[PDB]
Amino acid sequence: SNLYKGVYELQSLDLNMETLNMTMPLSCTKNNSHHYIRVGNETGLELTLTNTSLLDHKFCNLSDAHKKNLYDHALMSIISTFHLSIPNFNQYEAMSCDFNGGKITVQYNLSHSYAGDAARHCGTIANGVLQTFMRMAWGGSYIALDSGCGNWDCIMTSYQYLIIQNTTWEDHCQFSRPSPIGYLSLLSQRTRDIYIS
Amino acid sequence: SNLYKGVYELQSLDLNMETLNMTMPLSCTKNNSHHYIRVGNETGLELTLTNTSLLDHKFCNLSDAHKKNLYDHALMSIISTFHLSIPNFNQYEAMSCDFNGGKITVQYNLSHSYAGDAARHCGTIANGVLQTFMRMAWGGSYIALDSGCGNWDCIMTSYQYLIIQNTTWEDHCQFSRPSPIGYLSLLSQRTRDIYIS
Amino acid sequence: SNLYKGVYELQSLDLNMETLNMTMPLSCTKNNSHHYIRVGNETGLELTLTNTSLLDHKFCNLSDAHKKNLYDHALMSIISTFHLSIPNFNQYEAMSCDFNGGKITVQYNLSHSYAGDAARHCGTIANGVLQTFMRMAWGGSYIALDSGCGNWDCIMTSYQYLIIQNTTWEDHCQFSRPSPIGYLSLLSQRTRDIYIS
Amino acid sequence: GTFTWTLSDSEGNATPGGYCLTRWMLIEAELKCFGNTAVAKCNEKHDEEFCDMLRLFDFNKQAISRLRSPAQMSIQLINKAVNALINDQLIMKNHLRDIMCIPYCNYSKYWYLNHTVTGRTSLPKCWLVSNGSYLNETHFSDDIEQQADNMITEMLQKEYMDR
Amino acid sequence: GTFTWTLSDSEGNATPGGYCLTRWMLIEAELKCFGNTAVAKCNEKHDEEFCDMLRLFDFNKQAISRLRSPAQMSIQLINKAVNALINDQLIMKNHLRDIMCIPYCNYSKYWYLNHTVTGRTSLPKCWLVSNGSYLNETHFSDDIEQQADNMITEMLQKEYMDR
Amino acid sequence: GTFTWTLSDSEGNATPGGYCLTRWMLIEAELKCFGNTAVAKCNEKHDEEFCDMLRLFDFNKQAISRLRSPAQMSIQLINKAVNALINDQLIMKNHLRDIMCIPYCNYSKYWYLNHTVTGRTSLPKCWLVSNGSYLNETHFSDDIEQQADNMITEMLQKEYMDR
Ligand SMILES: *[C@@H]1O[C@H](CO)[C@@H](O[C@@H]2O[C@H](CO)[C@@H](O[C@@H]3O[C@H](CO[C@H]4O[C@H](CO)[C@@H](O)[C@H](O)[C@@H]4O)[C@@H](O)[C@H](O[C@H]4O[C@H](CO)[C@@H](O)[C@H](O)[C@@H]4O)[C@@H]3O)[C@H](O)[C@H]2NC(C)=O)[C@H](O)[C@H]1NC(C)=O
Ligand SMILES: *[C@@H]1O[C@H](CO)[C@@H](O[C@@H]2O[C@H](CO)[C@@H](O[C@@H]3O[C@H](CO[C@H]4O[C@H](CO)[C@@H](O)[C@H](O)[C@@H]4O)[C@@H](O)[C@H](O[C@H]4O[C@H](CO)[C@@H](O)[C@H](O)[C@@H]4O)[C@@H]3O)[C@H](O)[C@H]2NC(C)=O)[C@H](O)[C@H]1NC(C)=O
Ligand SMILES: *[C@@H]1O[C@H](CO)[C@@H](O[C@@H]2O[C@H](CO)[C@@H](O[C@@H]3O[C@H](CO[C@H]4O[C@H](CO)[C@@H](O)[C@H](O)[C@@H]4O)[C@@H](O)[C@H](O[C@H]4O[C@H](CO)[C@@H](O)[C@H](O)[C@@H]4O)[C@@H]3O)[C@H](O)[C@H]2NC(C)=O)[C@H](O)[C@H]1NC(C)=O
Ligand SMILES: *[C@@H]1O[C@H](CO)[C@@H](O[C@@H]2O[C@H](CO)[C@@H](O[C@@H]3O[C@H](CO)[C@@H](O)[C@H](O)[C@@H]3O)[C@H](O)[C@H]2NC(C)=O)[C@H](O)[C@H]1NC(C)=O
Ligand SMILES: *[C@@H]1O[C@H](CO)[C@@H](O[C@@H]2O[C@H](CO)[C@@H](O[C@@H]3O[C@H](CO)[C@@H](O)[C@H](O)[C@@H]3O)[C@H](O)[C@H]2NC(C)=O)[C@H](O)[C@H]1NC(C)=O
Ligand SMILES: *[C@@H]1O[C@H](CO)[C@@H](O[C@@H]2O[C@H](CO)[C@@H](O[C@@H]3O[C@H](CO)[C@@H](O)[C@H](O)[C@@H]3O)[C@H](O)[C@H]2NC(C)=O)[C@H](O)[C@H]1NC(C)=O
Ligand SMILES: *[C@@H]1O[C@H](CO[C@@H]2O[C@@H](C)[C@@H](O)[C@@H](O)[C@@H]2O)[C@@H](O[C@@H]2O[C@H](CO)[C@@H](O)[C@H](O)[C@H]2NC(C)=O)[C@H](O)[C@H]1NC(C)=O
Ligand SMILES: *[C@@H]1O[C@H](CO[C@@H]2O[C@@H](C)[C@@H](O)[C@@H](O)[C@@H]2O)[C@@H](O[C@@H]2O[C@H](CO)[C@@H](O)[C@H](O)[C@H]2NC(C)=O)[C@H](O)[C@H]1NC(C)=O
Ligand SMILES: *[C@@H]1O[C@H](CO[C@@H]2O[C@@H](C)[C@@H](O)[C@@H](O)[C@@H]2O)[C@@H](O[C@@H]2O[C@H](CO)[C@@H](O)[C@H](O)[C@H]2NC(C)=O)[C@H](O)[C@H]1NC(C)=O
Ligand SMILES: *[C@@H]1O[C@H](CO)[C@@H](O[C@@H]2O[C@H](CO)[C@@H](O)[C@H](O)[C@H]2NC(C)=O)[C@H](O)[C@H]1NC(C)=O
Ligand SMILES: *[C@@H]1O[C@H](CO)[C@@H](O[C@@H]2O[C@H](CO)[C@@H](O)[C@H](O)[C@H]2NC(C)=O)[C@H](O)[C@H]1NC(C)=O
Ligand SMILES: *[C@@H]1O[C@H](CO)[C@@H](O[C@@H]2O[C@H](CO)[C@@H](O)[C@H](O)[C@H]2NC(C)=O)[C@H](O)[C@H]1NC(C)=O
Ligand SMILES: *[C@@H]1O[C@H](CO)[C@@H](O[C@@H]2O[C@H](CO)[C@@H](O)[C@H](O)[C@H]2NC(C)=O)[C@H](O)[C@H]1NC(C)=O
Ligand SMILES: *[C@@H]1O[C@H](CO)[C@@H](O[C@@H]2O[C@H](CO)[C@@H](O)[C@H](O)[C@H]2NC(C)=O)[C@H](O)[C@H]1NC(C)=O
Ligand SMILES: *[C@@H]1O[C@H](CO)[C@@H](O[C@@H]2O[C@H](CO)[C@@H](O)[C@H](O)[C@H]2NC(C)=O)[C@H](O)[C@H]1NC(C)=O
Ligand SMILES: *[C@@H]1O[C@H](CO)[C@@H](O[C@@H]2O[C@H](CO)[C@@H](O)[C@H](O)[C@H]2NC(C)=O)[C@H](O)[C@H]1NC(C)=O
Ligand SMILES: *[C@@H]1O[C@H](CO)[C@@H](O[C@@H]2O[C@H](CO)[C@@H](O)[C@H](O)[C@H]2NC(C)=O)[C@H](O)[C@H]1NC(C)=O
Repeated sequence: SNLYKGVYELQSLDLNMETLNMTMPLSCTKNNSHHYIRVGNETGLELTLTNTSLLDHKFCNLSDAHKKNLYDHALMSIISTFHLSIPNFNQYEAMSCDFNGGKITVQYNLSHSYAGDAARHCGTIANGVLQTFMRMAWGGSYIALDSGCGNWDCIMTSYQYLIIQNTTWEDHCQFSRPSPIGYLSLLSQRTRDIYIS
Repeated sequence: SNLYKGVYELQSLDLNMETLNMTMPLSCTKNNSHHYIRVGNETGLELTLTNTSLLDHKFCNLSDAHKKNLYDHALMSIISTFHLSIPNFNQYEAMSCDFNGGKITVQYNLSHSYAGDAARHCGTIANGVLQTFMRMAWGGSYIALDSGCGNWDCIMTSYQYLIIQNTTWEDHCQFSRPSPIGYLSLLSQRTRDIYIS
Repeated sequence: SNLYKGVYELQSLDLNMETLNMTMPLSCTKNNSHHYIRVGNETGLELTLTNTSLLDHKFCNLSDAHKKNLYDHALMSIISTFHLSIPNFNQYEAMSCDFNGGKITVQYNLSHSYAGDAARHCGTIANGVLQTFMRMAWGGSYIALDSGCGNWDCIMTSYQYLIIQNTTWEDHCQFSRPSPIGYLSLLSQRTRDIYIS
Repeated sequence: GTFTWTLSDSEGNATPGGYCLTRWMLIEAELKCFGNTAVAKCNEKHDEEFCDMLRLFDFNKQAISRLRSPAQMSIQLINKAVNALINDQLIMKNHLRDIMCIPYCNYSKYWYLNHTVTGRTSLPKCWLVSNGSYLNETHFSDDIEQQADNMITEMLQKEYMDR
Repeated sequence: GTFTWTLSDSEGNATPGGYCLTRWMLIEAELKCFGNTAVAKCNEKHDEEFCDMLRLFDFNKQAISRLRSPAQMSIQLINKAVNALINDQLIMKNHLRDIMCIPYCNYSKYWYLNHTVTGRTSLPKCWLVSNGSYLNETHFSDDIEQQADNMITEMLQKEYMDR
Repeated sequence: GTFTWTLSDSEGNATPGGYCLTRWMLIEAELKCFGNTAVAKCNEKHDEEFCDMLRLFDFNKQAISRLRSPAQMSIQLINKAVNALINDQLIMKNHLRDIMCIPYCNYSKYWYLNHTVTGRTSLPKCWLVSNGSYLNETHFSDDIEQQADNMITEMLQKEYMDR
C-alpha cells in the first residue's frame, strides 16, 4: 500500500528471540512430529509425537526424582509446569516416567481415547495433553496432528504417544522461530481447569 | 434530577445477560431457599438450602466419577470449581457425593457448626460453604439465611444442608436476573484462602 | 539539590504502616537472627534463625490441627501461606510441627543442605525456605545470613534451623519498620514454582 | 475505526459512527448506540463494569458464531477466556463492597449522560445497588455531575482548530 | 469530586480541594494534602507505589470503621482485598530489583515536588533504597527533573482558555 | 529521560533521543531507534505485544549482565519475573484468537509507521498471523490508516505554542 495519509513506511521488524536463550526457555517446531525447548547452553527438551513407545512402566518415579535428586534442574521445572497444566489427568497408567538414567523421559499415552476413530470425543485425557502440548509450543504447532481452527478441544488425533526427553541443543528450530511465549503461556495463569474434585 | 449542567438525560440500560447462556454459566435466585445455575440449552444446577438430607453416605465417590466417567461435563467443572473455592474444608464426613445415577448430587452438611445457636463461631466449615455459596450466586443471595452486612464471615445460619443437584432449565430466575458474575467471581483469582498445611 | 527547574521542594513522607495493624499482618526485623509478624492487638509471630532445635519430632500434626482445632486463627493462615510458598519441599523430615500446647511451633531444619560448606548448592530445600523467609519479611531481611545481591538462590546460609512460634506483640521492630508488604508478596501470585510432579 | 477491546479482527461495528448494543444485549428495545470516541475508552481504561460486560458479550458472539458449541458450552474455553477478558480486580472490588455495606455494582444496570441536543453519550457506568436494591439518583448525585463535567470538557476539546 | 481508587461510595476527602494524609497515615506531623487533580492520577495510572499504599489505607479505614473486627483481623477478608487492591505486578517488580542489586521501593518513603509558590504537588513517588539504605537525591537526580517537567506542563495546561 | 517499563534504575537508553533495538534484539541489521516520546507509551499503555517483548528483553539483559547465570538459567527467577513483566491477559487474548480462527500475534513480527520525512515512528505493533502465515497489508488495512491518524495527531499536538 506504500504511504499512509502522509509519507509513512511500514518498516517491519522480526525479533531475534534466540538471544533470550540464557534466561528463559524457548520453544519451536522442527517438523510435524517434533517440537523442541531450549533451556540453556547446548541443552533442551525434545517433544516427540509418535506411534511407538519407549517406556512400558506404569509408574512415575517422582518419589525418587524429588528425593534422590540426580536430575537436571530447570528441565524438571519445565516438565512439572507442563504436566500440571493438563486438565483432568490423574495418572490412568499413562504419564509414567523413568529417571533411572533415562532422566526426564516421560510419556503421555494419547491412545487413551480408547476404541478407534474419534472415541471419547470431548472427554479423553489425550485432548488435555494435546491442548497443553499446543501451548508449550504454539503458532508452529499447527502442523502437528491437531487440525482445523474453530474446533476447540475434542481434537482426537492419530498419534498414540507424546514422549518427552532431554536432548542436546542442535539447530532443531527449522519450522518455526524459537519463542518464550509457549512456556510463558503455560506458566502464566494456567487457568487451572482442574475437573477433579 | 432531570438535566445535569447542560441538557443531559440518564437514559439507563438493563443488560440481557440471558443471551450469554450458550457460552458460560449463569446463576440466579428463585426464592429464599433456592438458587440456580444455567449451563446450557434446557439444563443447569439446582442449589438447595434445606434442613433435610438426601445422601446419607459419607463417601464422595470421585474416584469413580473421574475414572468411569458417565458424568456430565461442564456441570462437573462447575461443582469442582465451587467445591475447591471453599476454604479449610477437607471432608469431615460432610461433602459426600453419589454419582451412581444421582449424578452430580453432593451435599455440604452445614450442621457441622455443632452444638446449637452460634456454635463454632468464625470457625465452622459451614461458613466456608456459605461464603462460597454466596459467590456462586450473589447480589440476590441476600435472601438466603445470611443476614446483615458489615458482618464478614461468622455467619452461622440455620439451614443444615446445602444440596447441589442437576435440573432442567425451567424459568427458575424469579428473584434475581441471571448473571455470569457469580461463576466468574469464584473462578477468577479464587483467593485460595487454603488454611490447611 | 534544593529547587528543580522552578521553585520546588522534595518534602518527603514516611508512612506509618503500623496503623494498618488491625486489618492485615505486618512484618519487621528486630536483629540478625530475629524477625517478627504482628497479627492483631498484642499478638504476632516470632521468626527465629538459630543453630539449636526445639522440636525433635518428625511429624507435622496438621491432621490434629485442622480437626481438633484448638489453634489460633489468622496465625494458622499466615503459617500455611508461608509454608506453601516454599518451592520443592515435601517434608523430608524437616518442617515437623507440634500443636499440643506449643501451638503454632514449627521448624524448617535448614541443615538439610547436608555435608558442610556450600553443599547442595542451588538444590537444597533450605534455600527454598530462605527465599520464602526473605519474602515474609523483606527489605530488612538483608542482615539475616543471606548475603550479597546479584546472587539469586543458592544462598546456602550457616543457620541450621528456622523456627516459627507465637509471641506477644512487644516492641520488636527495632531494625526495620513494620510492613504489610512481606505478607502481601507471599500471598499475591505466589509464582507457584512447584518443582514436584 | 478499530478497537483494542475486541477479540475480532475489526470485523465490524467499529466504523459506522459508533458501536450499537442490540436487542439481545439489552432487555429493552434496541440499538443503544455509543459513539466510537466514547466506546474507545474501553480500549485502555482497564477499569469499568460496562466495558467488561461489553467484552464478555463480544466473546459470546464470536464463540457462538464460530464454534457452534453443540451439547457442551466448552467451559474450559471460558476458563481461558476469563483470564483474557474479565478484569478480576474489579469484580473483587464489587464483591468487597457488598461485604462491607458499600453500594456496589451487580452488573445489570447502567446509566449514562445523553446530550440529546447533539446525541453524544458518556458511555454507561454502573448504577449500583445497596440494601437489596437500586440507589436513588439523588444520592448517586455528584458522580453524575462529575460525568457531565467530563462530557462538557470533551465537547470543548472537540473543537478541531485547537483544545 | 469522586475517585475510582476508593472503596467508599464517595464518602469524603474527594471534594475539599484535595485528599489529606492524616497523622495516622504519616509518622511525622499531619495533613499532607494533595490536590484532587493530582490524587486523581491514582484513579487510572495502575502502576504507582504511593497509590497502592493509598488504597491499602483506605481499605484499612473502612474495614475497621465498619466491621470493628474484635479478636481476629479477618485475614480471609484481606486475601480477597489484596486481589482487589494491591497491584501484584508492581510488588514483584520491586522484589526483583532487590534480588538484582537494583534500587527498589520498600514502600516506606516517598518524595514529591512541592511548588510552594502556589502549593501544588506532584504526588509522592517512592524514594527507593539500595545496599541496605536510602538513595541520595544526587543520584536519584533526573527523575526529579523529569517530575518537575511534568508539573511545569500541568501548570501551563492549567490555563483554562486553552492548552 | 526515564522510563517506568524498565527494571533498570534509568541505567541508559532513555535519554539519547530514543531507545534503540540492537542487532541482538533484531534478526536484521541494527539500531532500529524509536523516539523517547513513542517508547514512553510502554510506560503506561498496559496492553501491547511490542512493549511486552521490550520488557522481556530488558530483563534478559539485566539478568545476564548482573547474575552471569552459569549452568542454570534460574527458571525460578523467571517465574517471579513473569508475574512482574508479561501482561498475562494479552497472551491469553492471542491464544484465544488462535483457537477461534481470528488473526493473532505470535510475537515475532511487528510493523510501524515511519514518517521518513522527519524520522518519527509510531512504535511497532504486531503484524499478526492467520491460517499458518502472515497477513497482507491490504487486509490489515484500516488499522494502519488509524495508526497514521494517531501520528498525524501527534505531529500537530507537537506544536509547542499550543495544542
Ligand atoms: C510466526 O509465524 C510465522 C509464519 O508462519 C513463522 O515464520 C516462519 O519461520 C521459519 C523458521 O524461521 C521459516 O523457515 C525457513 O524456511 C526457508 C525456506 O525457504 C523458502 O521459503 C522462504 C520463505 O520466506 C523464501 O524466502 C526462500 O527463498 C525459499 O523459497 C528455509 O530455507 C530456512 O532454512 C534456514 O534456517 C534454518 C533455521 O533453523 C536452518 O536450520 C537452515 O539450515 C537454513 O539456514 C527455514 O527453514 C519460515 O520460512 C517462516 N515463514 C514465513 C511466512 O515467514 C514464525 O517463525 C512464527 N514465529 C514464532 C516465534 O513462532
Ligand atoms: C441487581 O439487583 C436488582 C435489585 O434487587 C435486581 O432486580 C430485580 O430482578 C428481579 C428478576 O428480574 C425482578 O423480579 C420481578 O418482580 C415482579 C414483581 O412485580 C411488582 O414489582 C415490580 C418492581 O419493578 C413492579 O414494576 C410491578 O408493577 C409489581 O408491583 C414480577 O412480576 C416479575 O415476574 C415476571 O418475570 C419472571 C422472571 O423469571 C417470570 O418468571 C414471571 O412469570 C413474570 O413474567 C419478577 O419476579 C425484581 O422486580 C427486580 N427488582 C428491582 C428493584 O428492579 C437485579 O436482578 C440484580 N441483577 C443481577 C444480574 O443479579
Ligand atoms: C526501608 O529501608 C530503610 C533504610 O534501611 C529502613 O529505615 C530504618 O528503620 C529503622 C526502624 O524504624 C530505624 O531504626 C532506628 O535507629 C535509631 C538509631 O539512632 C541513630 O541513627 C539514626 C539514623 O537516622 C540517627 O538519626 C540517630 O541520631 C542515631 O545516630 C534508634 O535510636 C531507633 O530506636 C527507637 O525506635 C525503636 C523502634 O522499635 C524503639 O524500640 C526504640 O526504643 C527507640 O525509640 C531505631 O532503632 C533506622 O534508623 C532506619 N534507617 C534509615 C537509614 O532511615 C525502613 O524501616 C525500611 N522500611 C520498611 C517498611 O521496611
Ligand atoms: C441518546 O439520545 C438520542 C436522542 O434522543 C437517542 O436517539 C433517538 O432514539 C429513539 C429510539 O430508538 C428514536 O426513535 C425512533 O422513532 C421512529 C418514529 O418516529 C421509529 O420508527 C424508530 O423505530 C425509533 O423508535 C429517535 O429517532 C432517535 N433520535 C434521533 C435524533 O435520531 C439515542 O437512542 C439515545 N441513547 C443511545 C445510547 O443511543
Ligand atoms: C506543600 O507546600 C505548602 C507550602 O509550604 C505546605 O503548606 C504549609 O504547611 C505548614 C505545615 O502544615 C503550615 O504551617 C502552619 O503554621 C501555623 C503557625 O504559623 C500552625 O498553627 C499550623 O499548625 C501549621 O504548622 C503552613 O501554613 C502551610 N502553608 C500555607 C501557605 O498554607 C504543604 O503542607 C506542603 N505539602 C503537602 C503535601 O501538603
Ligand atoms: C525510520 O526511518 C529513518 C529514515 O529513513 C531510518 O533512518 C535511516 O536508517 C538507515 C539504516 O540504518 C541509515 O543508513 C546508513 O547509511 C550509511 C551510508 O550512507 C551507512 O554507513 C550506515 O551504516 C547506515 O546503513 C540512514 O542514514 C538513516 N537515515 C537518516 C536520516 O539518519 C530509521 O532507521 C527508520 N526506523 C527506525 C525504527 O529507526
Ligand atoms: C499405553 O496404552 C496402551 C493401550 O494402547 C491402545 O489402546 C487400548 C484402548 C487398547 O485397544 C490397546 O490394544 C491399544 O494398543 C496400554 O496397553 C493395553 O491397555 C488396555 C487397557 O486400556 C489393556 O486391556 C491391555 O491388556 C494393555 N495391553 C497389554 C499388552 O497388556 C499400555 O499398557 C499403556 N502403557 C502405559 C505405560 O501406560
Ligand atoms: C450430617 O451431619 C449429621 C450431624 O447433624 C447435627 O449436628 C451434630 C453435631 C449432632 O448434634 C446431630 O445430632 C445433629 O443432627 C451427622 O450425624 C451425626 O454426627 C455426629 C457427629 O457430629 C455423631 O456423633 C452422630 O452419631 C451422627 N448421627 C447418627 C444417627 O449416627 C451425619 O452423619 C452427617 N452426614 C453426612 C453424610 O455427613
Ligand atoms: C534435623 O536435621 C538433623 C540433621 O542435622 C545435620 O545435618 C545432617 C546432614 C548430619 O550431618 C547431622 O549430623 C547434622 O547435625 C537430623 O538429624 C540426623 O539426620 C541424618 C540424616 O540427614 C541421620 O543420618 C542422623 O542419624 C540424624 N541424627 C540422629 C542423632 O539420629 C534431625 O533428625 C532433623 N530433625 C527433624 C525434626 O527433622
Ligand atoms: C497409529 O496407529 C493407529 C492404529 O492403531 C492409526 O489409527 C487410524 O489409522 C487410519 C488409517 O491410517 C486413519 O484413517 C484413522 O484416522 C486413524 N485413527 C485416528 C484416531 O485418527 C493411526 O493413524 C497411526 N498414527 C499415525 C500418526 O500414523
Ligand atoms: C540426557 O541426560 C543424560 C544424563 O546426563 C545424558 O547421559 C550422560 O552422558 C555423559 C556424556 O559424557 C556420560 O558421561 C554420562 O555417564 C551419561 N549419564 C547417564 C545416566 O547415562 C544423556 O546423553 C542426555 N541426552 C542427550 C541426547 O544428550
Ligand atoms: C421455592 O419454590 C419451590 C418450587 O415452587 C418450592 O418447592 C416446592 O414446595 C411445595 C410446597 O407445597 C412442595 O409440595 C414441593 O414438593 C417442593 N418442590 C421441590 C422440588 O422442593 C420451595 O419450597 C420454595 N421455597 C421457598 C423459600 O418458598
Ligand atoms: C433446622 O433445625 C434446627 C434445629 O435442629 C433449627 O435450629 C434453631 O431453631 C430455633 C427456633 O426456630 C431458632 O430460633 C435458632 O436460631 C435455630 N438455630 C440457628 C443456628 O439459627 C433451625 O432453625 C432449622 N432451620 C430452618 C431454616 O428451619
Ligand atoms: C439428572 O441427570 C440424569 C442423568 O441423565 C437424568 O436421568 C435420566 O433421564 C432420562 C430421561 O429420558 C432417562 O432416559 C435416563 O435413563 C435417566 N438416567 C438415570 C441415571 O436415571 C435426570 O433426570 C436429571 N435430573 C433432572 C431433574 O433432569
Ligand atoms: C535479638 O534480641 C533477643 C532479645 O533481646 C536476643 O535473645 C536473648 O539473648 C540473651 C543474651 O544474653 C539470652 O539470655 C536470652 O535468653 C535470649 N532470649 C530469647 C527469647 O532468645 C537475641 O539473641 C538477639 N539476636 C541477635 C543477633 O543479637
Ligand atoms: C552452626 O554450626 C555449624 C557447624 O555444625 C557452623 O558451620 C560452619 O562454621 C564455620 C566456622 O564458624 C564457618 O566458617 C562455615 O561457613 C559454617 N558453615 C556454613 C554453611 O556457612 C555454622 O556456622 C553455625 N552457624 C551459626 C550461625 O553460628
Ligand atoms: C502461645 O499461645 C499459647 C496458647 O494460648 C499461650 O499459652 C497460654 O497462656 C495463658 C496465659 O493466661 C494460659 O492461661 C494458657 O493455659 C496457656 N495455654 C497453653 C496451651 O499452655 C502462650 O503463652 C503463647 N506464647 C506467648 C509467648 O505468648
